Amino acid sequence: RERTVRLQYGSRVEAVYVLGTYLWTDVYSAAPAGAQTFSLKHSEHVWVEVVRDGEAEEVATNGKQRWLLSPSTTLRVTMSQASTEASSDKVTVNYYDEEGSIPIDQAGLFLTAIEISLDVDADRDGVVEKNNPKKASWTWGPEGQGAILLVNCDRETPWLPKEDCRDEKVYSKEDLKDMSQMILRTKGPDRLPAGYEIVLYISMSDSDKVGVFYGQRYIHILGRRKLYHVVKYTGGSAELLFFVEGLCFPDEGFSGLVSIHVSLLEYMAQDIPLTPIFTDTVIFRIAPWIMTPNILPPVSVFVCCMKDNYLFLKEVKNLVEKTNCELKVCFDRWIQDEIEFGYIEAPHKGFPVVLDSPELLGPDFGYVTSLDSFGNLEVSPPVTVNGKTYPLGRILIGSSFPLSGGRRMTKVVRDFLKAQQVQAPVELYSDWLTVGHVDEFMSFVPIPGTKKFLLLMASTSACYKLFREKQKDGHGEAIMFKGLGGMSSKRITINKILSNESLVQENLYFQRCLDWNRDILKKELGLTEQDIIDLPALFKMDEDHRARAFFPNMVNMIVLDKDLGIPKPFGPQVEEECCLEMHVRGLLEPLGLECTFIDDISAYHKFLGEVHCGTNVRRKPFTFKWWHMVPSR
Amino acid sequence: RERTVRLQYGSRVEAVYVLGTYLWTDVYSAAPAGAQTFSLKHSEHVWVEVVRDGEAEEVATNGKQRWLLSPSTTLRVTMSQASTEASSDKVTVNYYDEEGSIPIDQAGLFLTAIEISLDVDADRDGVVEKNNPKKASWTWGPEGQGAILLVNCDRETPWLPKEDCRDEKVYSKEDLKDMSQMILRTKGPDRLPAGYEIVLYISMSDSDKVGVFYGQRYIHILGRRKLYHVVKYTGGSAELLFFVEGLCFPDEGFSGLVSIHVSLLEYMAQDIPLTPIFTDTVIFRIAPWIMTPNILPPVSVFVCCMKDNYLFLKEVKNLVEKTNCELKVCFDRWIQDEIEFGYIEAPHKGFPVVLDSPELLGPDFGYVTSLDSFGNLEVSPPVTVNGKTYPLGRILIGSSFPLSGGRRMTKVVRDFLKAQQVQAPVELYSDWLTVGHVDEFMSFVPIPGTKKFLLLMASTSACYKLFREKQKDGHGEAIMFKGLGGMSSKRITINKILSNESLVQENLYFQRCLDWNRDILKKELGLTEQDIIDLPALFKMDEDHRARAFFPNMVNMIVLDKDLGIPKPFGPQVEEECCLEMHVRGLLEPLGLECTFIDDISAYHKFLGEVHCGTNVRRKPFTFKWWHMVPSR
Ligand SMILES: CNC(=O)[C@H]1CCCN1Cc1ccc2nc(-c3cccc(Oc4ccc(Cl)cc4)c3)n([C@@H](CC(=O)Nc3cc(NS(C)(=O)=O)ccc3C)c3ccccc3Br)c2c1
Ligand SMILES: CNC(=O)[C@H]1CCCN1Cc1ccc2nc(-c3cccc(Oc4ccc(Cl)cc4)c3)n([C@@H](CC(=O)Nc3cc(NS(C)(=O)=O)ccc3C)c3ccccc3Br)c2c1
Ligand SMILES: [Ca+2]
Ligand SMILES: [Ca+2]
Ligand SMILES: [Ca+2]
Ligand SMILES: [Ca+2]
Ligand SMILES: [Ca+2]
Ligand SMILES: [Ca+2]
Ligand SMILES: [Ca+2]
Ligand SMILES: [Ca+2]
Repeated sequence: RERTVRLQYGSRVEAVYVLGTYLWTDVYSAAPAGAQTFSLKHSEHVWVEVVRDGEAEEVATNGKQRWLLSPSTTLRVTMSQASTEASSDKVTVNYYDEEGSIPIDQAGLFLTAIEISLDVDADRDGVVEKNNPKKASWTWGPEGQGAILLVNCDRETPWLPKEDCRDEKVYSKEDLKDMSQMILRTKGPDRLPAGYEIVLYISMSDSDKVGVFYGQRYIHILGRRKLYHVVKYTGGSAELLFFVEGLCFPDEGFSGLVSIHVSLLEYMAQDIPLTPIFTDTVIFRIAPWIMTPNILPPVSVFVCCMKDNYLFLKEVKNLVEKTNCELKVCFDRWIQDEIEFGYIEAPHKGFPVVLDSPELLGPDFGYVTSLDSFGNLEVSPPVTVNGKTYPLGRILIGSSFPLSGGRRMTKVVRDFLKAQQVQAPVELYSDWLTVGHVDEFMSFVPIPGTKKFLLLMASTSACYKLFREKQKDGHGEAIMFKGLGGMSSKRITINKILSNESLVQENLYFQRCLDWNRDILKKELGLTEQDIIDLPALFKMDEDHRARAFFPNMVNMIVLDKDLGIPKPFGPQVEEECCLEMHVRGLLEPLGLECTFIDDISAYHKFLGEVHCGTNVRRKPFTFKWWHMVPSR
Repeated sequence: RERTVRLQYGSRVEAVYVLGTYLWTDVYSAAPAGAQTFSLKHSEHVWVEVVRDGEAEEVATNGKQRWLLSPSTTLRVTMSQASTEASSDKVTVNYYDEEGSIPIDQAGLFLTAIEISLDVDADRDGVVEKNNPKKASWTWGPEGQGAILLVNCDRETPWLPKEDCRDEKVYSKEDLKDMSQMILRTKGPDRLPAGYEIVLYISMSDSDKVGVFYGQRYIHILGRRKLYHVVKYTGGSAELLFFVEGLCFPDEGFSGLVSIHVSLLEYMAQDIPLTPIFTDTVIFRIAPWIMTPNILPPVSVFVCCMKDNYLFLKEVKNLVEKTNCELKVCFDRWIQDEIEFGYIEAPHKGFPVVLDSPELLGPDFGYVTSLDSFGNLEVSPPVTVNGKTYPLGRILIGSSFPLSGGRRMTKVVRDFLKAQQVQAPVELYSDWLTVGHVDEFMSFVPIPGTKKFLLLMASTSACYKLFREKQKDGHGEAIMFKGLGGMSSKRITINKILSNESLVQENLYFQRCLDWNRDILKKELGLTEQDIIDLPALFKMDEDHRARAFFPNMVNMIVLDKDLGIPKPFGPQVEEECCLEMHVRGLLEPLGLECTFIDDISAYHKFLGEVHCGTNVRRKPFTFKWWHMVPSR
């Protein structure tokens, strides 16, 4: 950075010189009228060149060479080390008239060199390097650089009703581990020369996105209602350590990028602005919320149910015991239908984070008309789609209107997840279902011993085929819902189901809804028919023309690596086994998937299309780092 | 695009097949219970493959081969030509039980193939090609593709008080030349089969950004308050021609990209949504506003002044006569200080466009608390800055606060121009000046016979040097403002100017303001001191501590290739010439620039820091096409 510093007619000019800049210096303007030539002297730590018409010549400390005064003959002044208390950094210019060789006048430039650098961890290795050249930009990918900030959305103090970033306070030293370090490194004399100060500042727009903290306590200096802070200079070689927290995830109208600036200001006069003679900038990107697909290793299984749902608890406990997961119980289905589990990550730092569509908030566990909802989401395993790799998978958003226009719509979740960028979301149509959730009709499971995964789809046509076979085999009087005494009076048999013509038509329409979704999934996830297994399902149309489950949706399962917790369907009994259970085992068991049917409904004596329990699984994060992605521009 | 179309248990399914898709067809679900094998027949224009476990075999029209019924044995159905009135496109599946070789049941798929394509000029050559593969995206650069839309901001009808895009009407055929063509191309039978319709739609967000128009008149079908339109199918090979207009320039919160969609819908039942069985999308980018630098050829010079400013008119007329420009006169300085001239361009189409900070609006001439203003702008010639090329130059925005934070600020012009992208704007500090305009302290001029350009900067230090020389030479009693009788009583001489110590200090501060700007210009435009010429200027500090011109700012000139219209400074007369005029000629004339001093102030008898005339120049556009740029992401 070349900076203009002119000498002043017959006078001395004092200036601070910031390392990594250099000066071009007018000597012509300060020359007395009549002067024809100049000479110069300079101290040892100042490099001076005479520059005529772009041609530079280095000049000695203590010569007596003279040059013609000309508008286009200037000086270039460079320093590489900071001034100390013992420094006499100066350039002095003598001016001569035609006749004599004694100087008629002198003009001086007295310099104090300082180093000033606002440093962040732009190379993403967890330590704050010195003046990364790329610290003022943010680039994606393995060769990308740019510092990363977490949203401080967990809670260090159960005293507080809110998450940590909701205030302008830091109570615990532990909190600083969620924050990113930013260091203002300076080198120079004991004091700044008279008339200078150093300020740190942010934009008003960024003031609800960041907080900056500096006895030995925690002072809030920038953020909500604080855009400008005067810094106290320490002389010699000094480091001022700041902690930065993110307050806000990327969203519609917020890219995730925030900036912090330092400037060295020069006082001119009262009533006149200070002159910003040097500025340095750092950029942070706020880490996105990332959802965890079913192929990632399970750590904890969270379950909600009523206290006397004993079979459910027993069978879930049992399922989880076949794994190394822990079970957490809360005493209908909010843990699944209100809430999604994901995580955030920065270099050597990260924690699980819950998104709520209006608890678990503590240390290292954070919290956060629409046609979509945070409780109506699924996420694929990593996929490659027509050459493009999606290493964190893609999110599926269940929507009442997954099209691009034709009506007024608010899609708050689509907007939020699109802003996260890294799981490039895809909308699906879920509002043909009474309950309205994508997890009632699709799931993903690993193929054990691979590598690969399957999409599981609910299928009415698979159910009809199965029931028609059983009827043909002589089992038409097989009874459904055995052991649900509240259903017994309906005496629902295969024959009764298959005779109901209206039900056939309803389920043909629902199969159209499933297949429309299937086609989007195959295109947007890069799947073939070889990647899909259809599980038998059956619905009844409600008065709003939506699909109510006729029996429990088996696709809405708990996936714990090779172990599957599948809702018990209470299907027609053939040879004293559920034909639906036997059918599903026949589909999944050959792949090495282990099926456990979990009875969530017996405690209620009947099934009316709703289940009254929920589950969610906290999983280990991807090993792939989000910042190594290159998202679409 | 693979699409799911299942056969229906023992029944016939009728479907529309859209060219560029293909079907995968379940035959297993439609099989009667007990059936073990199937065969198939198909018509000549349908390709059918049997696919087992991902392995496809092409099947004859009229064989008798049988395959085991299996969930994982399906059909793949492909067509490449549209159906006509004579077409019998069908696949029929026969099912057999173990024993007999007579079919026990049949299921049929009856197909109508159509072509449907929403086409735009994505290859940017001005003709609408057939189904450009890239039409649903927009990419920058010489190898970029994506259709371009102009803001229809000119006026075809002087009857109308507003510009054309301000309504949902098109009055003149001439208007359609400002619009982009979009063609819905179809091929198929006389009618769509029963239960289908074609719709065009946009988002609510895009409804104030676009209008779409289809007797032989102009019907508004999409745009403000119109998000959805049912299209009337014409059979055979048909083209439906639409005209699209842009309503809005890119801005804060609008990228410039808009989408239009077509879908083929299938009717299912009353009270149930239609199924979108096919969708096609096109993208437009709205062309940015581009400002014209002083190196571009002048076409028209617009001047405002009072009717009796005869010398001004005479001297401007004279200046323009040395060129081939036309002169347009309007009877203080709104043509310069309220208004900026630029242009918009699409393939084989474009016109000049004026931006107003609250007339010329007619055919092929369009119209459009803040710390910035559209009347406070300059633009560089094309520059290369640290390797990055800026082929349309960069805009300089004069600001009262050109820093990135520390206070609440609205910067409407910065936001708007940033959104245009292609002239990557740079903020300068202009509010140290009473009038507050960047054109009072900087200009750009071509070096004739090149190639190259110079930055011209106002300089107080150049003025002081000149006056001190003249005083030394014995001309201290030289009088300023000769011929301005309203100034005569002040008897302002060089000696009087140079004796005023307060004035020296004021102008030293103003030189600091100039140099701060100089340093930004050099860094952001890639300039050295070799590219800059300093013109003498002098200010007096007003009561708000701002700089009022002491004599006319010569830098604020009319640039007509090699001819410069420079404000007459009314400087001290030495040997009966203005020493300021002689000095400026000495700087510029050696470069082949021709200087004409234009007296704008004599008619007022005095100078108090304001000039009461304005000029603006409409120039030819860059030959470089904006869409060949690659802007920073
Ligand atoms: C006024 N408020 C405050 O200073 C702080 C304190 C509480 C919170 N405030 C934030 C606050 C609020 C409003 C501000 N406006 C400016 C400003 C104005 C014009 C230009 C300008 O940039 C340039 C100036 C020169 C050149 Cl060549 C190019 C650019 C900045 N600043 C300045 C600071 C400042 O000059 N203060 C000030 C002090 C005295 N008085 S004095 C000289 O005696 O100190 C009298 C007048 C003023 C305006 C600023 C901001 C961010 C980063 C660097 C700066 Br240099 C504001 C700061
Ligand atoms: C209702 N308003 C209107 O149609 C038009 C007319 C004036 C302006 N309106 C715009 C308007 C307003 C609201 C709309 N809501 C939808 C909609 C709803 C649910 C899903 C859905 O997408 C899918 C449906 C199925 C699958 Cl698998 C996957 C996705 C779309 N659409 C549909 C059209 C539609 O289905 N209309 C309709 C007609 C009857 N009645 S009927 C069947 O007798 O025609 C009864 C109910 C409805 C909802 C739409 C929009 C854009 C592009 C394609 C479509 Br397919 C609306 C259109
Ligand atoms: Ca580091
Ligand atoms: Ca906090
Ligand atoms: Ca915390
Ligand atoms: Ca923490
Ligand atoms: Ca074309
Ligand atoms: Ca119009
Ligand atoms: Ca028009
Ligand atoms: Ca026009």
